[PDB]
Amino acid sequence: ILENLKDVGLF
Amino acid sequence: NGTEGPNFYVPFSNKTGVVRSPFEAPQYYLAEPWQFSMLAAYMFLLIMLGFPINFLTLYVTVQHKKLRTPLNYILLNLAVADLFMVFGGFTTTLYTSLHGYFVFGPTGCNLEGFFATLGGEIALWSLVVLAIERYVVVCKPMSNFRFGENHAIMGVAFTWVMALACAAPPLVGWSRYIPEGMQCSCGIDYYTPHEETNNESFVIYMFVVHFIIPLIVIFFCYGQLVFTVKEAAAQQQESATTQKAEKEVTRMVIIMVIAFLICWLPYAGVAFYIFTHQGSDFGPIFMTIPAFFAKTSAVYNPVIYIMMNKQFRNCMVTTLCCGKN
Ligand SMILES: *[C@@H]1O[C@H](CO)[C@@H](O[C@@H]2O[C@H](CO)[C@@H](O[C@@H]3O[C@H](CO)[C@@H](O)[C@H](O[C@@H]4O[C@H](CO)[C@@H](O)[C@H](O)[C@@H]4O)[C@@H]3O)[C@H](O)[C@H]2NC(C)=O)[C@H](O)[C@H]1NC(C)=O
Ligand SMILES: CCCCCCCCO[C@@H]1O[C@H](CO)[C@@H](O)[C@H](O)[C@H]1O
Ligand SMILES: *C(=O)CCCCCCCCCCCCCCC
Ligand SMILES: CC(C)=CCC[C@@H](C)CCO
Repeated sequence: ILENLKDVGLF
Repeated sequence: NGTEGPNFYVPFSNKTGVVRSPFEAPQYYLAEPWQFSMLAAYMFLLIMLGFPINFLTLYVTVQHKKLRTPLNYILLNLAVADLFMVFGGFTTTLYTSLHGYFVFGPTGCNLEGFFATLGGEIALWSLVVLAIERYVVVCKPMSNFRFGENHAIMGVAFTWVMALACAAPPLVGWSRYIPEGMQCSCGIDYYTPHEETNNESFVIYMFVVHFIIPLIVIFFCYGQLVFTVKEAAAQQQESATTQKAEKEVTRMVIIMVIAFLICWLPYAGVAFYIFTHQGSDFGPIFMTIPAFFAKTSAVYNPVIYIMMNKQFRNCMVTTLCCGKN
């Protein structure tokens, strides 16, 4: 989910 | 304790014959002039801090292509919302506060209240929609679904619909806009039981639809997200990066939730008191206590949601330092 986390700007 | 009239309600008793229409004469009897000066000063603060931070967001979005992704549209929306809060509300209240009363009359009251309420609701519903998008994208709750441009556009339009469904009724007969507190800014009527426009049902519909529903949606979506991230990081303790990610995501969710509560809880609680122990003695300064927290959300919402976003940050340090970094 690290990719998804960067997509939504949370990581 | 108050003093009513056709299109207002001055929270000050006319036993001494001094109360005047907030559209026509200065209200220096419900507050010293220096308190109107401090009202204007705080509006100055909210403009000087709120306009650069929010305009710059749209600017760097125009400069950096890596920012023009759909999962960013709602953020842009937020910025626009805050600008509606700045030029539709903060500047007007600066000018009128410098006269001591609302100089633009009842129609100007409908405009300033319509655009202030609009902007604030666009901001709130942008926060909700953002929470939903992150729940969907990160938690993967639907089989074979990725988030496209049309979904983002739909979300923005949903914020606009929820906003109009909350700022337009007072212009047409469900509740009404009247000068609040020190009578220099205009807002939704929830301190008079004005039956001709059915204020009670509108205040209930506010608290239920435009406060409880967003609160539950945000808490649900972000709780689900922290659960998902915690669980994955549990199944991946060999990845220190996943551990970092779990920590930072949890801290951010706590910051965003607490900021939401700090922003909209005083308005809901104080307004609900002025609509549960309604009619009593309410200092105008007492009336401007939740509006402080809610209005300042044009400044710290871009700080939390944009300045603490590594992409936007990077592009802003790049733009402000006109080249590098
Ligand atoms: C808060 O309380 C204030 C005082 O009770 C109140 O202000 C009064 O408002 C009335 C008007 O509704 C003012 O009445 C005028 O008084 C002058 C003399 O002092 C009269 O000459 C004048 O004559 C009127 O003119 C008409 C048109 O030709 C004519 O039909 C009659 O002559 C008619 O009487 C008015 O009578 C009164 O002076 C005001 N008081 C003060 C102290 O200024 C505020 O309205 C009230 N606030 C709110 C928000 O309601
Ligand atoms: C509605 C979303 C709010 C969720 C925030 C709850 C965060 C709880 O806190 C978390 O619990 C851990 C224990 O597993 C603690 O070690 C940490 O403080 C933190 O990671
Ligand atoms: C291009 O390289 C530009 C470099 C950045 C210049 C340094 C900015 C100085 C800080 C000014 C901010 C304070 C303003 C005063 C507040 C009222
Ligand atoms: C005016 C009232 C009694 C409740 C309104 C709750 C607000 C905090 C909702 C803002 O969108």
